[PDB]
Amino acid sequence: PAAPESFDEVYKGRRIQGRPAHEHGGGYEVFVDGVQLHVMRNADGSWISVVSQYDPVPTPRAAARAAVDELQGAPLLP
Amino acid sequence: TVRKNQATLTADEKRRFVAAVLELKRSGRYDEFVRTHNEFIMSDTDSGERTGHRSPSFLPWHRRFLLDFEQALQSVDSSVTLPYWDWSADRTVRASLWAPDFLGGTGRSTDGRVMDGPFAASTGNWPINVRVDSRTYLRRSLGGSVAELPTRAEVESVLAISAYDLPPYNSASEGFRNHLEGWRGVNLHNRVHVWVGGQMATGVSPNDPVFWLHHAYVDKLWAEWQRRHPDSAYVPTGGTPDVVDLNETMKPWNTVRPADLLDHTAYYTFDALEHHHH
Ligand SMILES: [Cu+2]
Ligand SMILES: [Cu+2]
Repeated sequence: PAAPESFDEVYKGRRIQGRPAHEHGGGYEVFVDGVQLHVMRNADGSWISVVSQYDPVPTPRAAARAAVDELQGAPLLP
Repeated sequence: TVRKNQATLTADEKRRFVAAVLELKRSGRYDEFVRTHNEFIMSDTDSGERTGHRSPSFLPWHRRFLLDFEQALQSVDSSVTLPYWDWSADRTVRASLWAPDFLGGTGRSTDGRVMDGPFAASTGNWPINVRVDSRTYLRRSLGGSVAELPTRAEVESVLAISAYDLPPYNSASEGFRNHLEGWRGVNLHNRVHVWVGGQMATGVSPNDPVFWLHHAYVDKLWAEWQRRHPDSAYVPTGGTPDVVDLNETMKPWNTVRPADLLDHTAYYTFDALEHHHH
């Protein structure tokens, strides 16, 4: 499958970024305020992440936004 | 070893389970289970090597992980066994599971912090150490991100599926394993993680002790499936790249195969498990 497009935006006050590229070897990378958020693509082309692991979302940007939603302001840890 | 429905524990059994879990936390042993789980759920991938999740070995892998945890609990209090949470039956926030004498309740709405029970951060007895963000307090949002826990009718519809698993042996599969895991269909295991919320909905989900009770019920459902389908068994049985075949060993232990874990009775029984019937 094609790699998703990169993105860069401020969402709920935090900078979220995505780009094509202990954990699998990532084909796509997401960052929240510069700290990497581990994300993974599912067979059906949806995504999850460590911060929201059991609830598929359609895109890496959706996973970034879901992570920022759940973090409620907390810094991510590498 | 009899694994009991959580709702049926006596007050003394609840006390002894809680105390053993808090001692595994105090001694540093608990957190290494969280870390192992995190490592596998971040590594198991639909297009490559997959052992603990998204694959046929999801069920034997979690069976051996829960045995390692129960053995650690028995090393503290030999009387303790892992209880299970039948979320089809005990499906509201008022269930005794969530009382302050057992796991404590939901998180408060501002920051999702659990405020009562033995695992509340205010106790000083449940630091969240293995984590993905700065917060070090247990969080939950019961029923917050998804409305309802699975029902028994939904569980029965999954137990009725005859094939243990099916190619391509990942989150896209038809078959029992992937319906129980929940990536396709009505969704059992994944949805329960989402329903609890907080750390339980993340890749460090054993930070919530309810992790073990949920997985012990998922483990029971595998046993129930086997009683419903004595004629049907683990697949695949050989030569499958990236997937653990029946006679291959599983990481991280390497000394056990799915074949060694199909029959739970070599290790424990349940309070109740129907024999095969029609
Ligand atoms: Cu799980
Ligand atoms: Cu029969």
